[PDB]
Amino acid sequence: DIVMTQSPATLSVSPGERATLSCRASESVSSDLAWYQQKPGQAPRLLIYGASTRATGVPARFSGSGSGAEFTLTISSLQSEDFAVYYCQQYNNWPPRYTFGQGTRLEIKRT
Amino acid sequence: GIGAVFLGFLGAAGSTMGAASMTLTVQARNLLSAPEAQQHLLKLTVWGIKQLQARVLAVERYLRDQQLLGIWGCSGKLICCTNVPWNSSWSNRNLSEIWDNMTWLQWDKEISNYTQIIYGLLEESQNQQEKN
Amino acid sequence: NCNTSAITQACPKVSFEPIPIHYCAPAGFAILKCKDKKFNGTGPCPSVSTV
Amino acid sequence: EVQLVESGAEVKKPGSSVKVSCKASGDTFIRYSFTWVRQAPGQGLEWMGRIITILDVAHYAPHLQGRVTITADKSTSTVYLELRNLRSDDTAVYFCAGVYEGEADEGEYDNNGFLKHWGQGTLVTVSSA
Ligand SMILES: *[C@@H]1O[C@H](CO)[C@@H](O)[C@H](O)[C@H]1NC(C)=O
Repeated sequence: DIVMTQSPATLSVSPGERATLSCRASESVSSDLAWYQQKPGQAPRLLIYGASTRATGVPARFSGSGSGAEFTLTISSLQSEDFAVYYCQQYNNWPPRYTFGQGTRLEIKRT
Repeated sequence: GIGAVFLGFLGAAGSTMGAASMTLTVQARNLLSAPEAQQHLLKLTVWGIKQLQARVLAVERYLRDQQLLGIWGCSGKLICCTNVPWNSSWSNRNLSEIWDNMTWLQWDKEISNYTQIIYGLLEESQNQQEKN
Repeated sequence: NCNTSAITQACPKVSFEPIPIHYCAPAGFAILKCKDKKFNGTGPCPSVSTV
Repeated sequence: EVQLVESGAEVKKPGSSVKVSCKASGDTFIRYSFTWVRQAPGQGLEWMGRIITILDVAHYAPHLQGRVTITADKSTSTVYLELRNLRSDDTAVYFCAGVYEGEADEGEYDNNGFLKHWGQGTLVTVSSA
């Protein structure tokens, strides 16, 4: 699949730093990626679609985009309400038999 | 492709039977008749093939006709007469009432239902000339 | 009213525009014209030509 | 603007069949595409597939096709899913997602590929414990 070499794999991080997830690809992937988030013991919530701009109707501090396979989700200021996982998904192939991913699992500062 | 000569045989409609026959027998003398790229080596012949299937079909048609006349005693001629007398059960009309005031298609519609029987009669009457 | 079948295949976007393509008459037949300039839907075309 | 509510967990050995319902209600159902995805706690995620309801045609997963059924009842305008031939390792939380599509009844239909909304949660304890 899209080789979601999620860098970093898991990130135990604090509030307020430039988020840069790298889950790149192996085949030509033009303009179709997707990032979502899920809180421990809670539902998932969408972050970024369009693969070129911020998602719509969302709090748009984020800017999830980049260059082709190297797409970074950008929340420059992490907060106390982002101790939750992050995802990578692709929806290209035709004939339509779409795909999915595993995402990355962010965590709080662990001792 | 000789298949064009057929057109001539229709280029004298209206001209009535006598004039039609005259112009037919005189047409007998008058109607007497690159950057070829990679792709252009296999999509090209498949055209020639489609054109050579014409001339060949033309002469095949032609030759098939002249054979048919062989059954009717005459072949290679144009104006052909033979050894049968016309019956009267076939659209009785004056000899001049046709040869001066009628077109051929009129004849077609006239005895279109007798073509087969006179055909066959022609086809047999020759056999008498075999046994005699 | 009865069974159907989805058909999922490739659909790349591709140019599309008509050109002139004219029918012809096989060897032994002919194509008749209506050179009249008043041809109501049907009726004898008072001048016909072969092509 | 249609809601998404889901269901809970059932105990069966691999091979059984279970009915699950992201019963969707609230507003116009037609303008939206619907899809499913599951994840067992701590592992990857299993995306089911989309159902283009206005044509009432769906799809599935390559290595799950053969034992699944997703249905979108335009008449009642609800959703049903029938799962069969399960496997024990697949005790997973489920979700139903959707996206605003466009004036299908007027023909416009973008047919995008992201997953706007998200479901609540549904578990399939493929076991007898
Ligand atoms: C065409 O001609 C026929 C007979 O001449 C006539 O019945 C018919 O109404 C005509 N159609 C027209 C003039 O549109």
